[PDB]
Amino acid sequence: GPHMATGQDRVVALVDMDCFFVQVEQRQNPHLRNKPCAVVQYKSWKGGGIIAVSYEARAFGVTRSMWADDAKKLCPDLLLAQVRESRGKANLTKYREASVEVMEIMSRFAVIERASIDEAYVDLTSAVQERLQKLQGQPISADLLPSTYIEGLPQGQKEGMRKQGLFQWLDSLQIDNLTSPDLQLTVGAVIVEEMRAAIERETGFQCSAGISHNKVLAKLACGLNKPNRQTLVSHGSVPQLFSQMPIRKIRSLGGKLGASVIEILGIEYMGELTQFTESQLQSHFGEKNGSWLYAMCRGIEHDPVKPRQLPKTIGCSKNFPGKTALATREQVQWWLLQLAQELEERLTKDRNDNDRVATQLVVSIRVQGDKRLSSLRRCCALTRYDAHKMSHDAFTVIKNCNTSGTEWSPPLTMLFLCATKFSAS
DNA sequence: ATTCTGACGCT
Ligand SMILES: Nc1nc2c(ncn2[C@H]2C[C@H](O)[C@@H](COP(=O)(O)NP(=O)(O)OP(=O)(O)O)O2)c(=O)[nH]1
Ligand SMILES: [Mg+2]
Ligand SMILES: [Mg+2]
Repeated sequence: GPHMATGQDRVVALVDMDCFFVQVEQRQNPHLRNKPCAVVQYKSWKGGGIIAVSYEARAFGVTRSMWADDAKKLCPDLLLAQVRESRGKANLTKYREASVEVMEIMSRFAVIERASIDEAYVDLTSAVQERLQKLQGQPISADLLPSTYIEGLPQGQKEGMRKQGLFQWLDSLQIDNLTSPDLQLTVGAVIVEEMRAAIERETGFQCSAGISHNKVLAKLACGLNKPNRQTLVSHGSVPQLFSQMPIRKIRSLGGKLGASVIEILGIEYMGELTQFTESQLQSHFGEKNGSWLYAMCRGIEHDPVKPRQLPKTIGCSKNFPGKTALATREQVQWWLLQLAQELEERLTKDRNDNDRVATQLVVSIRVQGDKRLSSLRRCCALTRYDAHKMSHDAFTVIKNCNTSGTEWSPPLTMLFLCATKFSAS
């Protein structure tokens, strides 16, 4: 009753760019705009692996993790843009720099947690208060929410339903109560519209947004109405929302843990978790997960918006599947050098931009036939931004995996250098 | 033979 907290204290938004790499390519090459198009890596093996698909191409069934040669079978007019290759590997620089454009705009409005290359979380709690005070009891007009969906509304053409649902919501709002959580989400949603307009005016990129009370619901909400739309998931929309929402759709339940929840408990949808006591959930899934499941299926999550705009690591990786696996000493050195040279270029730029230095170098490898994704992971000290030292140090730290009696055995199916443990500079 | 990352938990 009066003492059960409900997790309505914060306003949090999740903003995610629509088909991000495709839009980066469509801004640069106007011929790709408004066409079925995808972004690939490499081109020789089945036309390249697709990692970004425009919404026009998706109408034909083109998805991520698909080979371009297969996508062409579904979509014969599909236009492909290729990630830049450097030193024999894919080079994601253009998208990381495009991401920085976006993150810097978002950060003018509020503190953001960079959650991926194309998405950040936003804590709007303070911005909403400041804004609620400025409005001075003034009602909120649908004109301020031109692209907002209210989840679960209307109740009782797509743009027609959106406006109906928005009118119903706005009509019910108690505008004189500066502490009502629904009012705060609505105001949060006004700011997100502003944030999304500034991103498009200043980058040309379009995006979607989720507006709710915590990071997990904002993320879920963000996908309900992509593309170029934002969605407000209110505390009261949760029971209906979760009653048919598959467990796997919730961030962090998409894998094994969500599968064990499904299998142990004999359930399918998020809302079914509410029938289990916290202790029961803790008993099956641990004290942390259990507490987090007991609260999450009621729409409650306390994970904070971390004030972190920059990555914590900087990493370079290349897979070597199949017969291309590295089998010689010279080969493993040349690719450590290729990896280290990109890492160095990235690091020197990070130091100059962000006033910091990485202090630890992590080397990860895979050998052929090793079931695991990493056959080994070892760290050494990262004392100089010198590619030749880093690659040499990576070799020193993995050379005892070779079993050869100049040859390399087992052949390596993955090299991976990561710079970590940043310190101010 | 999607590949290339990046966060964060567990022990
Ligand atoms: N190298 C690599 N890049 C990837 C991979 N997956 C995605 N990317 C790249 C390409 C993606 O643009 C971006 C991740 O953004 P998302 O939210 O996952 N997808 P998007 O923005 O395309 O579509 P929408 O958000 O509208 O659903 O990173 C991958 O496995 N590998
Ligand atoms: Mg995206
Ligand atoms: Mg994303």
